[PDB]
Amino acid sequence: MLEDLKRQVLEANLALPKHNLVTLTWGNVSAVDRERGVFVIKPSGVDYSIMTADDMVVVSIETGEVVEGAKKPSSDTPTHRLLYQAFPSIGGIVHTHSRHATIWAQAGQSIPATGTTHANYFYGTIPCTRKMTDAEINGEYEWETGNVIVETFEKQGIDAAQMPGVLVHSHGPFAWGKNAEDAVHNAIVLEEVAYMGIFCRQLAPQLPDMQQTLLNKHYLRKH
Amino acid sequence: MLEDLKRQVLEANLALPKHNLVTLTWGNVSAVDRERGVFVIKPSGVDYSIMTADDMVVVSIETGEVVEGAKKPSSDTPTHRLLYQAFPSIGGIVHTHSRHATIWAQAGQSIPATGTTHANYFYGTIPCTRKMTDAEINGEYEWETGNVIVETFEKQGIDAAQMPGVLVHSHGPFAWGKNAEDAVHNAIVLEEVAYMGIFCRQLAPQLPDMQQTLLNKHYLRKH
Amino acid sequence: MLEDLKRQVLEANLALPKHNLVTLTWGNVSAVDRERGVFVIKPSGVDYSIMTADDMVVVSIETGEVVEGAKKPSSDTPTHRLLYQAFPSIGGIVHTHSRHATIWAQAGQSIPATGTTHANYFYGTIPCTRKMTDAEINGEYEWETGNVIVETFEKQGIDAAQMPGVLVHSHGPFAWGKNAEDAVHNAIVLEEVAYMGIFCRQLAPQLPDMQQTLLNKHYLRKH
Amino acid sequence: MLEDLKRQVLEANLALPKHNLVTLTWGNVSAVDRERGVFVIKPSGVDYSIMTADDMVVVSIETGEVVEGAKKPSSDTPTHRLLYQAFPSIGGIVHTHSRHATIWAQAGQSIPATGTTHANYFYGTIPCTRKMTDAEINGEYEWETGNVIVETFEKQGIDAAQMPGVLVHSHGPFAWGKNAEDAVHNAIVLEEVAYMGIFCRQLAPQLPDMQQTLLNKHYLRKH
Ligand SMILES: [Zn+2]
Ligand SMILES: [Zn+2]
Ligand SMILES: [Zn+2]
Ligand SMILES: [Zn+2]
Repeated sequence: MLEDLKRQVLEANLALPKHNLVTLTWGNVSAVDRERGVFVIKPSGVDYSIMTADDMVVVSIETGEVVEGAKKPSSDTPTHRLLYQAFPSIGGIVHTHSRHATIWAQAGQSIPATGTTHANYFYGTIPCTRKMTDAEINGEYEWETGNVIVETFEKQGIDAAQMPGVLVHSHGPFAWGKNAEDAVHNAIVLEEVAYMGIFCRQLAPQLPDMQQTLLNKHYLRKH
Repeated sequence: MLEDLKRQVLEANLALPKHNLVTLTWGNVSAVDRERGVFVIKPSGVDYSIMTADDMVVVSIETGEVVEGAKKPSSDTPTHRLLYQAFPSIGGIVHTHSRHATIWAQAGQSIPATGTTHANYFYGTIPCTRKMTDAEINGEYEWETGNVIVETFEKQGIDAAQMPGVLVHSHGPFAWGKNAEDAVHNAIVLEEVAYMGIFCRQLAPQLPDMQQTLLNKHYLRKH
Repeated sequence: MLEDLKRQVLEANLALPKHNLVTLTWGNVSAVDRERGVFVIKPSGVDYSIMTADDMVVVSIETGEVVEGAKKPSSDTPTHRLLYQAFPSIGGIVHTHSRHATIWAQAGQSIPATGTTHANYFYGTIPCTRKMTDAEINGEYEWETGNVIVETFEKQGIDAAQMPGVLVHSHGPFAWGKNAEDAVHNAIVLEEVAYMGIFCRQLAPQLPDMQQTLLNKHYLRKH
Repeated sequence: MLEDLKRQVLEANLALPKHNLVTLTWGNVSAVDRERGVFVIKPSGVDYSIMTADDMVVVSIETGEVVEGAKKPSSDTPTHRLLYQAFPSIGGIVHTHSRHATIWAQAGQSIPATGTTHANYFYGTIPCTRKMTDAEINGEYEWETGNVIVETFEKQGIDAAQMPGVLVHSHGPFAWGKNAEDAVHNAIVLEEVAYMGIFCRQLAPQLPDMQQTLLNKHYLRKH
């Protein structure tokens, strides 16, 4: 029904393995069409090497019901859905277990801004969520994963339009952007700064976060 | 005699270098046919770039005798054989010296479950065996390697159907699955969580294992 | 106007992703034509996969004005320009956020010469600049970035003709050479010794810099 | 004059970049023909992408004089020559600055045998030479590099036929084998165990070397 959108999502999903952000069939990308009140996401149970635009599922932003698609949508759909409702300014969402961002997630630590690379895409510390409670995990898990992300941002007063990424404790990174592609680009940068953050800490364990002035210069410049 | 099986094993063996789990000619994959009472394994002394389905050797589960094949079977055949007898629920076995899982093996340490990535494929700590005794090593080595793996699981009360992987002290990883391919996939995940485990420990040296509830959620969900 | 130069710069810019020194559209290479009093640099807002020789911008060494080009020049142009004026003996300049050199930059640490690999291309410690002041950052930023590099070399008495590289605190590496290509080669070596420096320090935290005699032997030999 | 030999050396040299053991034009492989009293080595000043069998230089084992070749031989030729004279049982020599083996070399540390991977190709600790003296470095450098390697083996009573590799302090690895190809394979394994050695030490800083029985089992088995 939104072929050009299914195209953008399809291509973004195929970009995941190309940029070495995923292995096997992990990861998923989706894009939203606000006026349509629906979002398109990667299908569940489909290899990237077989995946076609027609496999992309159409889901209702409001009810989470599949508006079009023969395939089952990604099991992470509720999280995507929740985030679209919570963050009005986002147009695309990426979820992967990219190695280095996931290392930070598993460590339960937030990625501090120590470089201009990071400053160009994330306005400050990339937050790692608190652990989910036993209740949240055994309840509507994916949806709750979304709630934990949103709570993290509200409690810490972080603007989602200025921080297109987050780490889910013991799980992995979630990133987003203006559209499917933009979302994928933010995901690849999140992985890059995660990688560099590990080793810059090793070289300088008592390294202070970058100068606020430098952070501002680079983030405010773009956007 | 089981061309379709020799095909599955051949392709799984060719997948090893493609997924960067092996170098030169290290590694080997095999698949079993219970009703036939035989398993098919990679040949010894054959480059992956030359390897053909006909090179796959057929071996007796009960006697370890080669039922069909011009080439000599992998020197690890006894280990595979032992594991098939010991673990009834397995249909394929992978052995490699994939770098990161091997780093843990050489360190003689078990890979703790610190993420959902790990939880999705291994139900808990991926065990590293104790060192083999001088007698075991100088006896029927490969077979003894199998016995050490099995003892590890029995002593620690770990169900092989829920933990498709193990690290052999000072040696390397062994993984298995429902079939040759499934076995290969578990092998690649074992390498991924081994990689991430190294660095998540570095970021958080006193990091506790993941929440049991989270572990259960992810493992019990699949399967 | 200098097609053969735009060719050299174009090809050098396309070499950046090929040598895994860049991601997305980061990085930029330029080459100068002293007699012409102009330098050619990568355009801003152009994917490497689309980039053509015609996209290369021509800029005035003296005024920084674009002498020819439909596209906007890289935002790092002022830095390049400043460096050409400051260092007469350089013919090409490379700027990237290559992961490992950037890790050192973010750590705010200089890369010590601990090997012959390093000695072959950099005559001594590869310097990391001091942090830029709030004023410098909020002023003519790129130009000031150049001034900080130059001050680093003058204060520390380092000859730019013998040290074709520098790390900008919290930012990334800048490298240069006799021409666009030579500049790119120095950039790739800077990344290699940055990578090895991290881990050689890990293996030997109290490792002294390499023998001066060895350093001299290798650097003075070439050149 | 020995086209089939120039072929083996050519192909081995082209294998260096393919196995990611080299960058730019670093590294060199050579093979010897004892009965002929000559060895063939990679030429100096030739990109791997242009390199042809005819570019391979023929050198006298006894005098180090070029018996055939339009191109200048690798600057490491004296080292190769010395090693051929010193170690009668070797038929090929590889020299690279492969990242991880070089990290150990720069750290001035020997790679301890902590795994079967290592045991399969190197019978024990892979030695790192002592630092060269100012005199050795400023004398016939490459030849002296060879003498330091040989002294290392004699002083420590290590059989070159059982240890096809060595690390030259602050420099890089040298490996050898029965022929050009065998030499290249040993070089790639040296890099693999160097990589794993770094991180296995990190996981277990007080890790003892592998069981002698295990070391013997694996090395004595092959060969
Ligand atoms: Zn996930
Ligand atoms: Zn093995
Ligand atoms: Zn930059
Ligand atoms: Zn060298």
